Amino acid sequence: LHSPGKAFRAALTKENPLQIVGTINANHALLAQRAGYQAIYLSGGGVAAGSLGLPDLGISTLDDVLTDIRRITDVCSLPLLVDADIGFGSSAFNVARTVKSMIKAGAAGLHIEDQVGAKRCGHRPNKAIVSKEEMVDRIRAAVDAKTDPDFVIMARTDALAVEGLDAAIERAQAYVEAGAEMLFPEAITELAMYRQFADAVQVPILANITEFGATPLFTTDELRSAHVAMALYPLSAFRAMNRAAEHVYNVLRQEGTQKSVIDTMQTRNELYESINYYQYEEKLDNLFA
Amino acid sequence: LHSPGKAFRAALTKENPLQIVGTINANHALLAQRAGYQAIYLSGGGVAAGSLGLPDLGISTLDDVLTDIRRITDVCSLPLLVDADIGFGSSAFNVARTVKSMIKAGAAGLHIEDQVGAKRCGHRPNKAIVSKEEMVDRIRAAVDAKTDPDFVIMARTDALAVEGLDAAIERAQAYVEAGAEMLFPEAITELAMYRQFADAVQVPILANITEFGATPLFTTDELRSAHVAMALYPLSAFRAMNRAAEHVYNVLRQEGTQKSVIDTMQTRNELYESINYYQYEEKLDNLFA
Amino acid sequence: LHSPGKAFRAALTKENPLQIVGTINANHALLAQRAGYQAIYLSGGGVAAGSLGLPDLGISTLDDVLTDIRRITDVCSLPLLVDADIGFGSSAFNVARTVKSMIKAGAAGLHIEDQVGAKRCGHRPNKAIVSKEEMVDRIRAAVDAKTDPDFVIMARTDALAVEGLDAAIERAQAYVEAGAEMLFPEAITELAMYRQFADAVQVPILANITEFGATPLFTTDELRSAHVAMALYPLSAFRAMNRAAEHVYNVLRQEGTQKSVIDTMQTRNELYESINYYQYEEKLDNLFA
Amino acid sequence: LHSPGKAFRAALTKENPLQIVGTINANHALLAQRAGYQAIYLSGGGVAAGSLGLPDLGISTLDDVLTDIRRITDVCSLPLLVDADIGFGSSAFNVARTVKSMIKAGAAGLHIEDQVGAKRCGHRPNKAIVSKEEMVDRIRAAVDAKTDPDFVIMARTDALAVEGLDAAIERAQAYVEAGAEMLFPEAITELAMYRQFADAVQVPILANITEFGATPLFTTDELRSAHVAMALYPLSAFRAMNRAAEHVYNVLRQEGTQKSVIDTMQTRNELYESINYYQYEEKLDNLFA
Ligand SMILES: [Mg+2]
Ligand SMILES: [Mg+2]
Ligand SMILES: [Mg+2]
Ligand SMILES: [Mg+2]
Repeated sequence: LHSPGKAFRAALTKENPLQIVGTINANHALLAQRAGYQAIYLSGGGVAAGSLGLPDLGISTLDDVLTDIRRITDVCSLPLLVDADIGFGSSAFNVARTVKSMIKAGAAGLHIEDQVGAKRCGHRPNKAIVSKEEMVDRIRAAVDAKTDPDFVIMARTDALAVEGLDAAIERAQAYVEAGAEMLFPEAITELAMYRQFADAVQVPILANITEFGATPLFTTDELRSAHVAMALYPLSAFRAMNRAAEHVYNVLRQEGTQKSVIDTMQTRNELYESINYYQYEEKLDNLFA
Repeated sequence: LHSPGKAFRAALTKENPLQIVGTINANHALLAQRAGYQAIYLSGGGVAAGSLGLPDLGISTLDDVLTDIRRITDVCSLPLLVDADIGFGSSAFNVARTVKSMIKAGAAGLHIEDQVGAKRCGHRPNKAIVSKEEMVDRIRAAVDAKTDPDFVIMARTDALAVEGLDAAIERAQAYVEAGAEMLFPEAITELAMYRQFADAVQVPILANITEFGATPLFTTDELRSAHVAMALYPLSAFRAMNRAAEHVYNVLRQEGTQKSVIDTMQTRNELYESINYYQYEEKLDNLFA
Repeated sequence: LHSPGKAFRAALTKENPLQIVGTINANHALLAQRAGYQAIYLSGGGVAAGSLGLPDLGISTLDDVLTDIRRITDVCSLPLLVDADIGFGSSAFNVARTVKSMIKAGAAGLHIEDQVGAKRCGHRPNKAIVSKEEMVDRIRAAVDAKTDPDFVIMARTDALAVEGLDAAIERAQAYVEAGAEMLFPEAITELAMYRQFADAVQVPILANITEFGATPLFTTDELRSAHVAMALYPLSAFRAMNRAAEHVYNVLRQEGTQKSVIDTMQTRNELYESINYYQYEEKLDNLFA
Repeated sequence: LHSPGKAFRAALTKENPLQIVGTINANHALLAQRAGYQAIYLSGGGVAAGSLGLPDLGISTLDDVLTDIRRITDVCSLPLLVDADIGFGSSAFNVARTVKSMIKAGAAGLHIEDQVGAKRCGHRPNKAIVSKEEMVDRIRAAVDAKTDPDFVIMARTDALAVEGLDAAIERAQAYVEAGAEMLFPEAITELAMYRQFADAVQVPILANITEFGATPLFTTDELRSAHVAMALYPLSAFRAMNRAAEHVYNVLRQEGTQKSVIDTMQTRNELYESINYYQYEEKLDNLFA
């Protein structure tokens, strides 16, 4: 039997600074695979904004995410790392079901963060985080729920923005000691900080190189020098895809024809090639006739 | 109670040549609405190639389509026309369940075509179509299943490529006579053909202006002169979005950073604006405090 | 367009003490309809223990419940009251999505309660309830989210066991004042208490006559004398069904045949009659031939 | 990694006449497990009549079945054999997706039959079957799609009723030679017939001991003597559960109280025990405190 988790860990071994790109849907997972990537990502913010057209305010449910996990892993063999936010539910039972369901859906790993989420019905969108102790319990529940020993439980901390660097590092160490297998320090502002986390936990470090945020657009070489194990680009393709779609919609609405934007489109031939369209009639010939 | 079907019919009245753009996901449905469109489309080929990463060979299930219908209509109020292929089943019972399920999922209408399908396990893809009599039953079952009288049952015919113009028109009349409320003559090659269909059925006619196909890129004005009621652009934005995504994946892989393609990305402000991000905290302020 | 919520409200009018029976699945919803009932219920504890085989500890997700709502209402026309627990999320945004999703799924109404929930990962099950103020917001968000004005928002309070009668009544009035359309005072022990709630809120009151609990098995006549508007039997059939199933499994295991328990089984004719089997070929004859 | 298929094959080795009982939902799977069964079953007729309240006329979709597969296998470790009817779709691609999806959903095996299904929109419910050649292709597609070598592909033939015994046996041999791993001869009328199939295919034979059909209620001893490998009781518990539920609904409607039927109900304590209610707080104590 195949273990996507094993595949993720193997990818980390063969690619210093393992590049992991977010894939908004199954089609883009195939594009990323054809582009040469060894691992892909399912952004929680992407499931919300892309699949549901909703803001990343914790409105998405576990099932909205599972559906996307199944769609991508049903057709793409690359190991998929999944954004599990805070475990979809406050109970250890909720965290456990999330872990087991994502593994069953085909995911190679997931990251769970220390954010609080909504504490009250009228609680405004926020970046507040739970105590170190609460997150350790969250992590313990997630690790204990692993049905595939090679599935990866990555812990993410958003403590930098609300507690500063030293506190974030201290939390990170407690998270790893609790069982976290990899560390994801969110919104790091300086390259040297990644190195500090690396020397502090002794486990693979992921750097979220998303755009328009607090983190600079560090190159793979810069991240390698800082001992970063993974380079994540969570919504990069999604952002470009949206601009391109918007432009088509506008031109079509403005001019009553798409003539002016044909040159910006993936061709029919390219689409077929991307979805291994020909591997289908080939299988038919191999099985019959 | 709101009826998307009623809204779709209304849209036809306030827009000669009603533009209908395919929306691959909920996010794009919101982009189309922000672009001023009054009706959107869920491409069957888009669900397959985009949501599932599979070719358009009838591998998609009713449920794959239902999921996209709900995701889109749960957040976008524009009426959604859905590609229902042949009804997802060979029995009148399947056609009925498909119709009722799509209505409940939130669709404003759907089109069912006269293609035969697979039939045999090792059957090769084709353009073969069922008998006029067979399609008539297919339509009768679909119309009978409507739980919302305003939901639209559109009949699509692929008879041109396999039976010729005169044959396709004969079928059309029979289809409409059977209850088809709108007509979708596929792969028309000449503008004058549309006019012929229009004069023959007396029901709104849809023109599928998809690229890289057999149909010229007719403008809305040209279509209006041919008495076309709807201009459909099924995968236009999808094609541009894939090309843009692919570009990001390649540049990122080749240069170790996305710096070079930032200018091709939708900004954070644009993303937030497009998903009505601000309306969320505004609702919290209106409800509480 | 049909409104289940409107139908539910109508049912209350044609049945003093409106009997509402829990239906574990679609098949049982049809049995209840054939038994003459005018309203049915989807127990949250039933979804957990029956559909998921899990205890009622908040492990079930909104989607587990939505699936059962669709299955039941796609085939049974009776108005379905749904147990929505605390809204499946702590934010007003979750409450809103739950409401809108359940309406679209086909429900006629739902009840949300004032229980706190887990809050912490290692938190133990309890009967703790949020503040009166907190529940009020929960209700305001739910009512504001209604897409069908006739959909029912019922408020349930578990304040008796933890705060006493006088406290529970105070909350009730505040809840109704906040928009709660009907009231569900949980685990009432005395018939006279129901009358007190009824006289205090001026909205329909529901009595949860579930077995093996703190509430006596009050008859419909007794409840009518206490001004109870609805008599709920949440898992009654489920409990009998499990005992009967267990019997078959044991006898079959012990005797190597089911011969001995055939007389405890619904016959083939009864099954067909209950799922309107015959209506199917009758539709084929009416539509075709 | 665990393989339910391996578990099914192992169960066959340790239990001559392996008893396999149908479990309508997750809860009943746990009851069957506590009753001592080593393997369980997901009836397609049960998914239709029980989960959807629909007749077994091919209206159910693959996803309706997958949902039930996930629900049962998420909580019960017993290997689950699944009714896959004819593969949900006429294409080899449809059969393949069905196989891969069911394996991913957690199933241990499935049986696919040689029925035709609906060949026309107005095709009445029928028992017609495809040619031997067509079924062989169906089987080849299913076996080739196996992602877990231990997953079981069982072929079922309904040829007895429309072609007689000799033809059914001939088909069976062709089905096994095509790759079928186990054989399911539907509606066998005589014990000696099972022995004939057994000697003819050299692979495990399953006897569908459902009630109210053409097959006598053969005991495990009788089946053992006929060399039957598995004894299936597809809807036995379901039938009893329905009668029990119906009775509760009737008494409640007739008498306005469930007092008279309390003795027919599984108690609250028994319900908790069945769903290992206590294993939950035990896990909390083991993980925390
Ligand atoms: Mg997030
Ligand atoms: Mg199509
Ligand atoms: Mg509850
Ligand atoms: Mg069947």
